[PDB]
Amino acid sequence: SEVPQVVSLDPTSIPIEYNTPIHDIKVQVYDIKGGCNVEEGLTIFLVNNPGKENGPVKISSKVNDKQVSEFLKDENMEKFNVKLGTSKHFYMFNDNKNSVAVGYVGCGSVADLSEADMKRVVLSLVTMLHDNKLSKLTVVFEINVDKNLFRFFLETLFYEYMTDERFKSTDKNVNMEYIKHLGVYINNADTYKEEVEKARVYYFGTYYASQLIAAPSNYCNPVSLSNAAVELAQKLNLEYKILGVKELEELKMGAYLSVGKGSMYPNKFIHLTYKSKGDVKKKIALVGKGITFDSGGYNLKAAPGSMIDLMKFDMSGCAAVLGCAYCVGTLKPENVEIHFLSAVCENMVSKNSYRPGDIITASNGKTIEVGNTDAEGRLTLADALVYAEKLGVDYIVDIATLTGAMLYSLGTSYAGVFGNNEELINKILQSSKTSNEPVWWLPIINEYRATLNSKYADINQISSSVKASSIVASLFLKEFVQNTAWAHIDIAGVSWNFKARKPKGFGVRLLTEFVLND
Amino acid sequence: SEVPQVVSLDPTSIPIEYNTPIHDIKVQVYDIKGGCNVEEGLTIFLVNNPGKENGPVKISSKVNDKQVSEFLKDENMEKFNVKLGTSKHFYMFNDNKNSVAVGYVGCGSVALSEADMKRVVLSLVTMLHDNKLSKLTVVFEINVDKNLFRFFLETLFYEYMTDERFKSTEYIKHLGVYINNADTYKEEVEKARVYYFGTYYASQLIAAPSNYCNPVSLSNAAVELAQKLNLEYKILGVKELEELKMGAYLSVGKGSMYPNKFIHLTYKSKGDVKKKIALVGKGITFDSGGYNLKAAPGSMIDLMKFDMSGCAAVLGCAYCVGTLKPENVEIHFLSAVCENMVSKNSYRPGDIITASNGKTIEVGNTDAEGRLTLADALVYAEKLGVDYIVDIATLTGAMLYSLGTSYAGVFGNNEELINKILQSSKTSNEPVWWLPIINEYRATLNSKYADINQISSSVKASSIVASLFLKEFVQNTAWAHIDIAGVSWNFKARKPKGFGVRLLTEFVLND
Amino acid sequence: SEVPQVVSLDPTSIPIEYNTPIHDIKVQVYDIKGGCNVEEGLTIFLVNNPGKENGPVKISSKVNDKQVSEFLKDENMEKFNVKLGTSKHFYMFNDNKNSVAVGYVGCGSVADLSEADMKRVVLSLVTMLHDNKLSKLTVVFEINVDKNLFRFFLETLFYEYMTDERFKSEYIKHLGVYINNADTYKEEVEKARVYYFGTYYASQLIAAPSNYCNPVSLSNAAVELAQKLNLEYKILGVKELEELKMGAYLSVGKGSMYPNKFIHLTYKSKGDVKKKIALVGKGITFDSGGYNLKAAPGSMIDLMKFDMSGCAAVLGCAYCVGTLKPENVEIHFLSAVCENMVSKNSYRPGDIITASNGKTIEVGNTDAEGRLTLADALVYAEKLGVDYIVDIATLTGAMLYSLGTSYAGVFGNNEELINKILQSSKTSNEPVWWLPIINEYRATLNSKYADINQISSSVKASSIVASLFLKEFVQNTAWAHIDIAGVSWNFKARKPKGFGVRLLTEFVLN
Ligand SMILES: O=C(NO)[C@H](NC(=O)[C@H]1[C@H]2C[C@@H]3C[C@@H](C[C@H]1C3)C2)c1ccc(-c2cc(F)c(F)c(F)c2)cc1
Ligand SMILES: O=C(NO)[C@H](NC(=O)[C@H]1[C@H]2C[C@@H]3C[C@@H](C[C@H]1C3)C2)c1ccc(-c2cc(F)c(F)c(F)c2)cc1
Ligand SMILES: O=C(NO)[C@H](NC(=O)[C@H]1[C@H]2C[C@@H]3C[C@@H](C[C@H]1C3)C2)c1ccc(-c2cc(F)c(F)c(F)c2)cc1
Ligand SMILES: [Zn+2]
Ligand SMILES: [Zn+2]
Ligand SMILES: [Zn+2]
Repeated sequence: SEVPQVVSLDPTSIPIEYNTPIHDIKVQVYDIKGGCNVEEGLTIFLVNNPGKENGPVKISSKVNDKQVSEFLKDENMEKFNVKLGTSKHFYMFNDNKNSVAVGYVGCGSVADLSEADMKRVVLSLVTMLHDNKLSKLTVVFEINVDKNLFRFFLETLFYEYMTDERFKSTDKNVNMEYIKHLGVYINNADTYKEEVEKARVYYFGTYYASQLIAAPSNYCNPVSLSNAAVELAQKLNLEYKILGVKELEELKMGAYLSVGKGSMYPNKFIHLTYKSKGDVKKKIALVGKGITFDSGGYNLKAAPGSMIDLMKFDMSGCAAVLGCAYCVGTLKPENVEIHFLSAVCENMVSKNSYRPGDIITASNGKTIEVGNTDAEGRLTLADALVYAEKLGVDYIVDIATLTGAMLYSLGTSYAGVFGNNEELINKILQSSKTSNEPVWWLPIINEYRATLNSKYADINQISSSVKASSIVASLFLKEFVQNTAWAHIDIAGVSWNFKARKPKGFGVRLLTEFVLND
Repeated sequence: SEVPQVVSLDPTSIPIEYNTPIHDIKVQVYDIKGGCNVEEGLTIFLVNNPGKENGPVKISSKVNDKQVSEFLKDENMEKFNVKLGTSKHFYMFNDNKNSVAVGYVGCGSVALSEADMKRVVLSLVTMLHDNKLSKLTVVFEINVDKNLFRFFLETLFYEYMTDERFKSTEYIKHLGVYINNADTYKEEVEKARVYYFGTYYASQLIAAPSNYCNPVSLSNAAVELAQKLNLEYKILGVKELEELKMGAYLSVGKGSMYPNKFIHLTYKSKGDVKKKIALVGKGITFDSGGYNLKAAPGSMIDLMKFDMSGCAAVLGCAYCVGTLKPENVEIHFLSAVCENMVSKNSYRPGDIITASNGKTIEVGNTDAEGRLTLADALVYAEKLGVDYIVDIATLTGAMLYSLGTSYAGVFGNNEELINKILQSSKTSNEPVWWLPIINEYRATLNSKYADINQISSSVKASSIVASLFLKEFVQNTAWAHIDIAGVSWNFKARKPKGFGVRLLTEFVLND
Repeated sequence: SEVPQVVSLDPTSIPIEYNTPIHDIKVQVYDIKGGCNVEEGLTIFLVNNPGKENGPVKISSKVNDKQVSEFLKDENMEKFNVKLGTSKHFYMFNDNKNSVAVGYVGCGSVADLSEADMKRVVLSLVTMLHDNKLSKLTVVFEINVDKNLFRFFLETLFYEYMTDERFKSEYIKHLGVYINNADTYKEEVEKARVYYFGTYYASQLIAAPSNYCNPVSLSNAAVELAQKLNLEYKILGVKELEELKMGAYLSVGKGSMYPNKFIHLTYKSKGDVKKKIALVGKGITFDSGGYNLKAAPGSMIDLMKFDMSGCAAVLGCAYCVGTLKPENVEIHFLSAVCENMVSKNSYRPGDIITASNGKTIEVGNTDAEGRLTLADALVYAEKLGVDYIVDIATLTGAMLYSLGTSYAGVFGNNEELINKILQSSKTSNEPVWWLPIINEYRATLNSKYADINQISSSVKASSIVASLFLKEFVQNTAWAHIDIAGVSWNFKARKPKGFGVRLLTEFVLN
């Protein structure tokens, strides 16, 4: 519980925003068939033009205002085209003699927007909300989207609109006003109304994960992060337990404890639980890799391109799981019991650190020969998986920033899923589809398993010959799941949004949809 | 004050020689218009030959010994030339029928800059090595102004002196100089000897390895220097640094076994104080790189005891100024001393740390630690209420590629200050070149999360980016920044130069 | 003059656009007193807010349109801030029920913009231009600007607006500027349009890939340009170069399939010649590094079509000079053009070669080919009997570490000349900084076997060592050297800068 400091200026907790400006936006959804009122703030039309690439803008909604309708006639709109991401602002006086702002965002010629397409549309919208003080935004859907796409639109709008300023001091943004109101006009509005607060919930789970991830390693360390988890748990009425180093010792988690040996922060193992009232038909363990900083240890990340300064991101898995805990504990699904786990620690260089060559002992009794101290994540997951399976659960799913190789196999958009069970793997892919968080199935190639045979220990931690690191790491983890359906989601390549210089909070929505659809 | 040790064999202070053999040299300046008495020791003529390529050696000076006069005849010296750096030894018997020794050092054709003179002195010094002599006599047959004559002496003393503090397993006693208008030059002699020691003192600290020279022992050394000079002094410990909120500077020091010690000396003139100056020195006693470990080929980790050269320069200057006692000024000598190490307690890449002026900083690379310590030292300096702040630092390796090993670079926010630094470079004979603070690059220091980024992810002109970083930590005071990373260590001679002591003292005195 | 080909599909000329849509834009300058008219197209106000960082937009100019005035009233514009480069533009109906777009570009909180600042402002302007179909841009200056900064604005606007599409498989026709004391600025317009093209032309040669822009085709371009400007011209081939004994220059080109070509254009004033000037551009069409191959990571071998950026700057200046026709001057535009390649015929590390002035040189690294070609170009320049020799060259990577991508370095043996280059830098708004030639380093070029070393094996101040090497080939003439290795390529925008054209022209003109 008590956070150790080297000097008194050292942070003793992670600053966390719960009540964001997003939560104070009133959202009303109207059915477009009754005509739009254009009275104030900024009103934006989402417009496409099927078949005609960069075709003209034609506004098809009924607008309950003559002056605004006059302005929006197709003769006046013909000069503008629907090229995806394009936008324009208009200015005019409505019938009540009040100035209003109107505009549109282009959605292209394909009548079916992908997640990536919709993200580009939301990002254009957000540029319109920035550097303009508005009290209200109104969005008019003149494209077709299903309920899942509609929620994704909101989540993405909320997340991208919110600005993280916890660590600004003298350099706040002086003109950062937020709208207080969001209006939405859409066909068959009644069926979309329920997606609003779900979106609001999914947004905060993501944003919450994002806050933890972006929080630097001095602020976010194993004690302060496990402290953050308790506090979250206390707010959602989840059972929680935090296992300290001595409880970890009696459980014999030598693989996990070895990784943390060189840190000034004691290892902390997070265990949150949500249980439905009534009959529990499904028991699930979600495991998140929680390395608050990864220097590589004695295999120091010193090589060019190793990006040691990003390595605060190595607890993204853990963050996704705690954000999932927020969503699950908030939306309170039935017929399920979910354990939220994370073996939280820091991989450091010290006289106390574990060394390359060290043979260590996992809690299932297997000896492991460390080949590289920078493959610390799989060692922590090993003990966490053994703990997970001892809970007697139906599914074990881990999510982790595990291997750099993901950048070379799938890149920055798709996470890879590996697993020992096809039904479980298809359930993740379905959740991938409905969370709109992209995932691709990659194989566990058993032919490589023999390169993990250690001459002295039971098993090698790393291969000395296979370069398919993401696959080898999956093989190693499989060795610690005895007889349970298990899946592994590697998010090393997708966790961090390099272009925006911020986390994505990737996985929160994937994991929650997974829980809900079960 | 107490120096922590890991083993009982770890040193608890820096050995420092205050009274050097150079100090035991009696110096006499004579007018050459009165003739030379070549009787004892070794007598050397500094000869030129204006314009005439590698002209012959011509002895212009009058010599009060008939015998030597015969030897030094124009006929005898014609087979010798005046090539810059060349030398010959002469042996003879004088009018007294006593054995004497004579020779010359060639000074070339051009009637000499700093770099020229050095090669002259290194030739002289070679003659003083591997020959036991009780006195050296030097006859000028070249023309030097007063600043250049002092440079000759400073450089002679510095290169002659040999640092033996770390060895375990015959200096001359008199220096005679023959020069025209000798009376104008005499005043320069003890000024040179002071400048020599402030320089050699800076060299001692720098050359002292990091197990001898740590934040505690260096700051004890500063106190000991203050007490001997009767300077006022205050050493800030971790508790007061915490109270002063020096979060940037304390972050760098987190990983070390030696507590941070902030050095603050003050010289104040009696009478009316007209100019208040803060001199700030980078004082990293060892730079491992931290978690951005200096492990790349060419990063030269074994050199990094030198990373407190700025502090050395400032303390060296304190000796000079405390000795020469100028009027009308108050000088604050500052250095945020710490060690940058790898430890469970070290600061990490990515960390967000808060400076004493309230500014949050995203750390991009733990090896850019110099500018973090300077940030809080600069906030401190400006709070003193001064007119000028000059910092000097082994800040960026890029200096080697811009100016190389000869010229330091100065940056600043004030043209008048920069000119004064440049004018001081001229009279101190420590070359500096003015480099621009290019504001176009400032946008890359914008952090997504913190008030400011420590480093740029896209601009390769490191010296300028660092200068832009420091500028954020001076609000409304004339400031300049001397980057001595390239010029501080002499790779040829394998020793410090003590670069900047003379430069900063000339700046102080001239104001 | 005939371009050799490996296969029949290899290009044999560099495509050039001489007539550009910028040349068809009608530019009018109006005084701000009297009020602004807002009748069509896009009207942009350039606005700052002194002292108030990210402070609100305030429009002070009278606008002779009641609808647009309403839009520009204080209570509506303060919704926006003046943060440098920030923009907003809106479509509305004006008094005549005509659709006009009105907006602004934030010019920050500083009352006198720098060249980098103005560039950020223009980029924000061009974004709106590229994103709207427009017949007219009207720009209203509510910020302070001197004649040279006004011209620099137009120049940059034209350059950044222009899109180079030669290698791919609707611009405005009117530009209106409102500004106080409009009459003092009007003369800058056609000057800007000429400076723009010299820069754009230089841009075209640089961007042209090495299979397109080779020594033979680049010299052909220069002939074509000189013919269009009635400049005298002479292209030296290998036979003449051999007779002139240009051994350093020829050695660099040995490995290429393209023969060396030496460009020599000359402008002469109608009246008496009072000043003779030689401009010497480095012209390596492609630098593979030679046997010291650019294989090290970060050496950016795919960029090395830019290694003729100096020659390009020289030829753009020739366009400007031949067009504006300075008086009392004679100017020689020179470039020793070749290609540094790997082959059985290449020169080798360790080779000792003989420059045209008799100095033997020990090659230490074949990727230091630029100073080799410049040595013979400088000798050739001095044999002309000129008053100033000024060279411009992508010479040393180290410039990225000293000045970066914004400022070029200038080195020289003469302080009058350097202060002229410096002054030219100020009036052209092409930022340059004076760097020293440190003589203490000269000894590292003392070869054991040859007269001189091409490189130092010890000193790391490369841009200074190269300056020292080039100094050896200029005996008694005022000379300056502008290293543009760092500043020549706009990495952010993925295109050339045409850097140096305007700087060399201002030097020639003023
Ligand atoms: O340190 C790691 N996990 O704790 C992990 N290391 C690996 O994937 C490789 C490394 C370390 C090992 C030995 C061998 C195969 C495996 C294990 C090379 C890893 C994970 C992410 C990244 C990574 C690096 C980036 F630059 C980046 F932009 C990113 F998104 C991820 C790099 C290495
Ligand atoms: O450690 C330094 N300051 O505390 C400094 N480092 C840098 O300039 C690099 C480091 C820290 C930065 C981020 C990135 C680029 C820049 C700035 C790596 C630095 C200073 C001197 C030297 C240096 C190295 C030599 F081999 C040498 F001979 C010398 F004289 C100086 C190298 C790096
Ligand atoms: O090849 C060159 N000129 O023909 C030049 N080369 C060098 O400066 C190297 C060559 C020649 C020298 C000795 C040693 C180090 C230095 C100086 C190898 C040079 C010029 C531009 C660049 C360069 C590289 C970049 F990646 C880049 F973005 C840029 F703008 C310039 C790199 C090297
Ligand atoms: Zn790792
Ligand atoms: Zn460092
Ligand atoms: Zn080259």
